[PDB]
Amino acid sequence: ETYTEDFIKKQIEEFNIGKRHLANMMGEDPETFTQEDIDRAIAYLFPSGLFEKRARPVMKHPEQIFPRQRAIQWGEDGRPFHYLFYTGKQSYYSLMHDVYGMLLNLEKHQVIGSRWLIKEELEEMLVEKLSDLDYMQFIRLLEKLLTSQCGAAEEEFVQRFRRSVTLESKKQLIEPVQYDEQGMAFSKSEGKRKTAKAEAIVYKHGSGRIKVNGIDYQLYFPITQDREQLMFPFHFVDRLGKHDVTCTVSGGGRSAQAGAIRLAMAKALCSFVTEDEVEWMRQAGLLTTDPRVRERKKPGQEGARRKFTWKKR
Amino acid sequence: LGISIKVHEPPRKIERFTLLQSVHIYKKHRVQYEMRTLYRCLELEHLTGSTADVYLEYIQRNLPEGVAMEVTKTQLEQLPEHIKEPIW
Amino acid sequence: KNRAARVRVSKGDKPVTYEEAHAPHYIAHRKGWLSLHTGNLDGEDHAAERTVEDVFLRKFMWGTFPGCLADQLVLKRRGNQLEICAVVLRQLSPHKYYFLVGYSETLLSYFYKCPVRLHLQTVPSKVVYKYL
Amino acid sequence: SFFTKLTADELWKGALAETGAGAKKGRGKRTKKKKRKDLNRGQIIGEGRYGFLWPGLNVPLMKNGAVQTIAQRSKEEQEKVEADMIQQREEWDRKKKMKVKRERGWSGNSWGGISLGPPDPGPCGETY
Amino acid sequence: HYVDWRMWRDVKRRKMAYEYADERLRINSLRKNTILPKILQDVADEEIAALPRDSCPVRIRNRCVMTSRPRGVKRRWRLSRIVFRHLADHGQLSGIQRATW
Amino acid sequence: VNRDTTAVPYVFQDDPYLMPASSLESRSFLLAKKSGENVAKFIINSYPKYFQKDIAEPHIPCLMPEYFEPQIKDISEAALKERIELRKVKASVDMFDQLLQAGTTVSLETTNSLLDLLCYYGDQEPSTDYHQFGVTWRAKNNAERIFSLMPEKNEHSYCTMIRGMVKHRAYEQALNLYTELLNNRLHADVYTFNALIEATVCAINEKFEEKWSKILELLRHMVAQKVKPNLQTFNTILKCLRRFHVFARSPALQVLREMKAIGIEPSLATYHHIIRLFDQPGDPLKRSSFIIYDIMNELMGKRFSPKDPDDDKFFQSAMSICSSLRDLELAYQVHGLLKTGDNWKFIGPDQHRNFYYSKFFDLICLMEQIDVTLKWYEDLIPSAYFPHSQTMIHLLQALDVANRLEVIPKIWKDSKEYGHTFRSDLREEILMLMARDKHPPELQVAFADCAADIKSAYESQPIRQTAQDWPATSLNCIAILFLRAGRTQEAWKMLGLFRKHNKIPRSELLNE
Amino acid sequence: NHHTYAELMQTLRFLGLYRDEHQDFMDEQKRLKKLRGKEKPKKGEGKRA
Amino acid sequence: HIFLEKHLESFPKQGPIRHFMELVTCGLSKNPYLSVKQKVEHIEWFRNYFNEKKDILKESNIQFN
Amino acid sequence: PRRKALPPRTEKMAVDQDWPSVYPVAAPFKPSAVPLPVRMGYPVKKGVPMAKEGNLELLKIPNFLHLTPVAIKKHCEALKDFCTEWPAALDSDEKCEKHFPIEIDSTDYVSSGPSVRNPRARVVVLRVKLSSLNLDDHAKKKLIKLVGERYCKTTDVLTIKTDRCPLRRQNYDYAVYLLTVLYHESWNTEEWEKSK
RNA sequence: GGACCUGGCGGUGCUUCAUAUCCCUCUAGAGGAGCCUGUUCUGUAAUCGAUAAACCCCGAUCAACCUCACCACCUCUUGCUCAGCCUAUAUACCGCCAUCUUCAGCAAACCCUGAUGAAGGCUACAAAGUAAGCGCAAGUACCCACGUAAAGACGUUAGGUCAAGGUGUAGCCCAUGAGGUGGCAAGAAAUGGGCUACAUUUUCUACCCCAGAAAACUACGAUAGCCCUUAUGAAACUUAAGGGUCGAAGGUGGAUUUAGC
Ligand SMILES: [K+]
Ligand SMILES: [K+]
Ligand SMILES: [K+]
Ligand SMILES: [K+]
Ligand SMILES: [K+]
Ligand SMILES: [K+]
Ligand SMILES: [K+]
Ligand SMILES: [Mg+2]
Ligand SMILES: [Mg+2]
Ligand SMILES: [Mg+2]
Ligand SMILES: [Mg+2]
Ligand SMILES: [Mg+2]
Ligand SMILES: [Mg+2]
Ligand SMILES: [Mg+2]
Ligand SMILES: [Mg+2]
Ligand SMILES: [Mg+2]
Ligand SMILES: [Mg+2]
Ligand SMILES: [Mg+2]
Ligand SMILES: [Mg+2]
Ligand SMILES: [Mg+2]
Ligand SMILES: [Mg+2]
Ligand SMILES: [Mg+2]
Ligand SMILES: [Mg+2]
Ligand SMILES: [Mg+2]
Ligand SMILES: [Mg+2]
Ligand SMILES: [Mg+2]
Ligand SMILES: [Mg+2]
Ligand SMILES: [Mg+2]
Repeated sequence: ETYTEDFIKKQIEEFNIGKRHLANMMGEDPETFTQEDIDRAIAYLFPSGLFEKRARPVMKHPEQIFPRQRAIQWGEDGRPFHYLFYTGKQSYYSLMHDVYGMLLNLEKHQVIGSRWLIKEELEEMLVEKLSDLDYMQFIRLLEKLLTSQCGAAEEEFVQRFRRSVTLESKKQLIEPVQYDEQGMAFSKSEGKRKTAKAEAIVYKHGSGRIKVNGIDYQLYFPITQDREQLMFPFHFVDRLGKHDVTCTVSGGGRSAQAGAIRLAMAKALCSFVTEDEVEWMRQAGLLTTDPRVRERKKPGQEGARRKFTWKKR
Repeated sequence: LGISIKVHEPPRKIERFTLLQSVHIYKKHRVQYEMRTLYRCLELEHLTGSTADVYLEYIQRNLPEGVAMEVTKTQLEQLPEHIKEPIW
Repeated sequence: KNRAARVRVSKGDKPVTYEEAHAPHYIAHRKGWLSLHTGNLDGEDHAAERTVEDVFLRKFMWGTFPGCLADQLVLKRRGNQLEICAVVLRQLSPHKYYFLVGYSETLLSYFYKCPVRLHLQTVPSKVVYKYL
Repeated sequence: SFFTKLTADELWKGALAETGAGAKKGRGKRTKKKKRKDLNRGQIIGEGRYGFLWPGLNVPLMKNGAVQTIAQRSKEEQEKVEADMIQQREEWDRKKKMKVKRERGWSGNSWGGISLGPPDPGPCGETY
Repeated sequence: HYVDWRMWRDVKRRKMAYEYADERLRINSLRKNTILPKILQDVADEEIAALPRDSCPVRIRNRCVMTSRPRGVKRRWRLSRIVFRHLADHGQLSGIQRATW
Repeated sequence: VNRDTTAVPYVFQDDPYLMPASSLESRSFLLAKKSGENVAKFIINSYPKYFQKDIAEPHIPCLMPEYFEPQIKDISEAALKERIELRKVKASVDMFDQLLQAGTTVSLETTNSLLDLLCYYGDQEPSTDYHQFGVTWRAKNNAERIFSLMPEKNEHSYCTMIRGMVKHRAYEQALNLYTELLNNRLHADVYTFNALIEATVCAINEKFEEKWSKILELLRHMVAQKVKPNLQTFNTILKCLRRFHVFARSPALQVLREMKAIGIEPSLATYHHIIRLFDQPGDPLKRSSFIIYDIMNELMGKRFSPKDPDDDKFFQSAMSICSSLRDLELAYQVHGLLKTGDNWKFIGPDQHRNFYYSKFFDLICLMEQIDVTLKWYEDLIPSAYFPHSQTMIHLLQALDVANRLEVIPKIWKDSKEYGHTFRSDLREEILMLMARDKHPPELQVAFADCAADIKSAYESQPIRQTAQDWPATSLNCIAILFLRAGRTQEAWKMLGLFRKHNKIPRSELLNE
Repeated sequence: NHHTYAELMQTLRFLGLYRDEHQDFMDEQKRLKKLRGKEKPKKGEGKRA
Repeated sequence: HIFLEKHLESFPKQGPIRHFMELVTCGLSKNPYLSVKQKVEHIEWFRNYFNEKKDILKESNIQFN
Repeated sequence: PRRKALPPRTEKMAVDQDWPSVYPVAAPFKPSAVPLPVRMGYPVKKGVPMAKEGNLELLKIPNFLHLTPVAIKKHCEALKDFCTEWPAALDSDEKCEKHFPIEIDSTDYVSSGPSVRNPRARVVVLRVKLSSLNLDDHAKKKLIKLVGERYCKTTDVLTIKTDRCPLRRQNYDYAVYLLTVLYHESWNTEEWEKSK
């Protein structure tokens, strides 16, 4: 399905007329009608619940919709425009030629936030199909260019093939410190373990009292291991007997409830400890939601993993 | 129409069931199906019967295909005259 | 190997529509439902009766517009209204399409005791999604 | 039952048995295969056994500037229609059996010596 | 014009069971208590046993309405698993999809 | 919501292949759809057992089969009444004869109910799904036979005989029967008098003064018998005076003034008959001018209800005079009355709707500014009606007078979309205007793209079965437009067609 | 009501308003079996007599 | 629908036949799927059934009319 | 020559037209009538979502073209004449409870099909607070025992649910009858009550 | 007969690996007892199909009548059907599947190599391959980007199913079709899967984890046997539930073997 320039030009004329129609339908100014408004209006007028968004109704600009097509690479006389046409990879080899030429001129003269573009992004800048070894050879040639004393002209070029990657900080978020009617500072957080959901209120000052659904923690958790879980966050930061806690937990069993409270208390306790202590709690596994939940049973087998006995042959 | 309306989304219901995959034997091979029922609850308050008739007729006629509606109406009534005082 | 509702690969010469090209696991993901009614929602009744009616209308329209249907029917129910939306070809004369619309809407309205409307969308040829 | 009926494509795909373990490795010594016949070929929408004339479907809608009314062909007039359809059908069968004679090569069953015609014209309007 | 003779027998059983439902309900009420005399209940036992055999509702079988398959039927749609899947797998059953989770 | 001007009427399928492209297809597509409905109803009523399962709640009485056969097979009075309700003329007569021979008593009310059926249909069976000029009252008919055999005859028995005779054009017999009714000291009703007024005028051909003296005698008789006239009495007088024209112009206006006084309110039919009576061939300015101006001042801003069968003819008649008078302000008042409330439903059948809009639009193009004319062109066509080829010409003549010829290529595009691709009078008109004078290069190029498409229309006519016919003017214009556009190659090729068809070349073409 | 559906659509086929591809398929197979000699016998005149 | 004791006037006022019919009417008073006409039919059926069984009931010391 | 399809009438639509006149009521998607270059369909490799012409996926959608914000606002301007004004005195729920102590709950079910019947629609629920009723110490105690679990001590609300009659109006009148006989029996004092 | 090509196979080589996976290792089981259930045999006048992996609580998310297709007896003949057939053929097929697959390959159309043979087509500091499409992948569902589902081509086993339904061919048509009544569906024996056990990490009771008792011929241990009651039903020694009585084998199971990251 090749698409000519005349075909795309007609598709853009339709999109601009339809863009004004869509704005007229919704009673909005056609001049200030953006692509975000188009998507909102199309989702209302043509509601689709299909799980894959690519299968849903779309009214995008032709440039966004249609794929990139290389233009004709020769004229009426049949002479190709580019001197590397007969390689079949004129854009790739023209780039290798340009990078190789810069490496030569340097000799005559003489990380965290960025990555190399992937093969599928190079294959779009060039508008050609590339092998994996072609991609490697090009990257090996760019790396060889950074190690050299590349100037400003040789730095704008390398940055074209570098894509900024947004590292996400692992630093734990801190809850706001609130104040009650009596003026006592406290923090509040939540935790989930299996099907248990907990919400804990940790007071800045206290004597070590913990109330779980209004009950003393040792009466609510008669099993000693459930109480060790409540001790774990405070003990790890040397704050046993320094805070009062009132928490509520629902769902799950006794152990899942102790785990949900442990996570809720640890997150809320992060408001009253130093930043270095919060990173130690994170590295100790006290601030991570356990993703381990029951696996579904599959049909045709006894359990989530166990298979029916392989019958004796 | 000047009606006070609040909206919330009750939790969805997914009914799953299993069927044999083959026409004959091969019990351990099944095909599983589900029906997803999603909910939206519009809560209107302090409206007269005449206003409720127009609004419900307007939105019931425009109920999309595949969408069912359960409208629960809470009517305000005064005490029956017999109950106002004990006969005894 | 799974067979259900799968048009199998060939030599690249078999035209399939969008409906035909998607196996059942794509239902509700890439393809929608061909009939929409409330019978299969939680707490709703008469799913069996809606299913029988749908099977009939599909067979009925196949034989009432023989060789004219270019895709599956889309069945819509709103209240007691029944809407039949069909993509048809442009071979039969328009007089015959008006005869069959009047005939089908009337006959189906008396059969199922509900107002039935038939909406025809004409295409020059069967719309091809891909060649398997 | 009306609901147990299938389409012609399903009926021919089954009846023909073109796909199957027998076709896989030519497992059967078979010669004359059943051939699918299109049963809607000579069929006119609106024509039925009873011979009714539906205005706008199988007969003209207007006759002499007035809308025609529902009518039915006479028993005699309908017999002719059926016979004419059988003769039309027999012609379709007869002609298909009739074949043009292949010029033979070195022997009657051999491919050697048979002409295949000129080579196909090349993509750039080249001809042979 | 029913799918088979077995569906036709069930059709008749459902029709006769409908005709005798009230009579059987009334007679059974006399048999399903400890209030009335045994002499009266013993006569009611004979009366309900003398009714036609195909008036008994336990003989009704839920068969597939399109294929008459006596087992593997889903009550909500009255279809066999094979017929149900055919319609479900072609997207012709409103709201029904393959389940993955 | 208002009418969608880009769409054809709602009754048609909203599809470019199924939308009607002409007034002929507009009429025939609806007839084909109605034919399909009749075939469905024929099957539903022929095989009712297939359509008897009622799954609808609440019950829909109008979606059940109809049973047109009598279900009482006993011979008695209560079984005859059934065949009269079903309007079985033959079965009811046979049942009445057998019932009479047996000697059983048949009530009077039922005997009258049998005459109302025979007298209305003329002893003939009403039309069914499947089993003009002249008098249709036969000399010996079941109605007269039953009437004579009748033992006791009341007022209603005579009245249904007098009305039925006039309905079937037995004008002379109905007057003879009206004499017996008076000899028997009986009193007729208003409906009988309405029929007798129709008979007095149509019985014999006489001068107006003779006819106008009899009618006034019937009306005075109607006052002697304490019978009050209804609307149809006055509408029949005006409908019957149409023949006399000029002689009845002042007498007809005396009826209208009487209606207002008595208290009867003139309907749309009352003015249609006055409009047609005054709109005789001739110079309408003398009288017709002030009759239509006074009729509209009265009807201004009035919502109308159906009272007479001829109410759906006023708008067609009123527009016809506005075109004749060439008064566009009056035409807007007529159309304004059609647009007030629900008055649009009185336009009439499809033939009356197309005539009304043809005269209305043809008057706009003539007497209205071209900028407004092109707004009505968009509002009316194809939304309200499909234009006849003579209105496309009237539209081009308006563009010429306005010196707006850049629209000609649009009129040709629309003309094809309305079924006028192969009209000779139209293609000749378009080509002559385009090639009448030279224009700037931008316009001249546009005229050559249209002439080319017209040339294709001449080449691919449905008359291609016959030898192709190219008018002399068409060939000269098409060639001239190519030269003036610079497509000289196309012009030189066409010169062969002057010799092939033996068409004289125009002097201007040779010089260019 | 399988009687209603089957009888209705059979009637519509004889009226020319419904094309039953399945029935046409069966009618063609039955036609070719006559030419092949495999015709249904008359009741009482079966191969066993 | 809910008060059906007016229809038991033909039955005995005490004994097993009264106790049994109070259960029948109790169940009929809780049935929203039956019209009043249909509920009376049930009661009338028992009234006739017990009349035909008078001899059997007399043997058990029960007097139905 | 065969019949040539006309061009779509979207090409005649102005960008400042009254769209509610094009789609006045719910109707299936019509490519020839919707002047939008909307596409739908999971695209093939190096392909695009299918165009609207002959697009079954767009036909399957319950579109809202007849309910544009412009249309809704015009529709509601015409529907204001049908509405009545809520009493200003009833500003809060607590004020409603004072003047109207009884609450009647009913449910209507809108489904698609030929039959509008639904057996769940007959149910009526009557809720009242015993504080609203004129009950003395003896009557309030007896009423709570008679109703049993229908009364909730936390809320002090008596809930009478009636669904034994075929119709809703019958189930409503029965709920009021129950409230009336419960109220009057609560005020009556029998001799066996002395044995409490 | 000579020499080759391709494929298969080798108690075939080298190298590298498997990840609940081949060995060793880890945990709980099966194989021993009773019982439940399937199958095979035997039996019966008394179905059918699956039946190495890939059959064996399999078609059945289900057989007291019905279901039912079986047997015996009796009855009907244009027959619920513009008839019918669970009659043969899954080695004629559609349909829906098993299986490798816990795979990653299949392949149109070209081009080139081999003297223009069957055939073959790669080396990245590259030497003849270019490859649409399909699958994998990617996306989507479920709680994430993880996992689990889903997906999984072309082919393989004439694999399974004519008894889901439909259907080619052949066959039956006073019967190989239709209906009714009643009846079979057992256990010498063997075997697969499961259940409960053999107990002290236990048994009973309270409680739902700070207790008191029990603990070897009145212990642990039957969901079995026998009796009774109840539930469903028109119909129950028969199906289910409960109670009473009874208190057996079993004392942790050989070779071998299943599952799980
Ligand atoms: K080898
Ligand atoms: K073991
Ligand atoms: K075992
Ligand atoms: K197969
Ligand atoms: K089969
Ligand atoms: K077969
Ligand atoms: K023991
Ligand atoms: Mg486990
Ligand atoms: Mg599988
Ligand atoms: Mg042979
Ligand atoms: Mg030879
Ligand atoms: Mg059963
Ligand atoms: Mg293992
Ligand atoms: Mg064992
Ligand atoms: Mg077996
Ligand atoms: Mg076998
Ligand atoms: Mg087998
Ligand atoms: Mg039996
Ligand atoms: Mg049995
Ligand atoms: Mg048999
Ligand atoms: Mg096989
Ligand atoms: Mg994933
Ligand atoms: Mg899987
Ligand atoms: Mg995948
Ligand atoms: Mg085999
Ligand atoms: Mg037999
Ligand atoms: Mg026991
Ligand atoms: Mg019992």
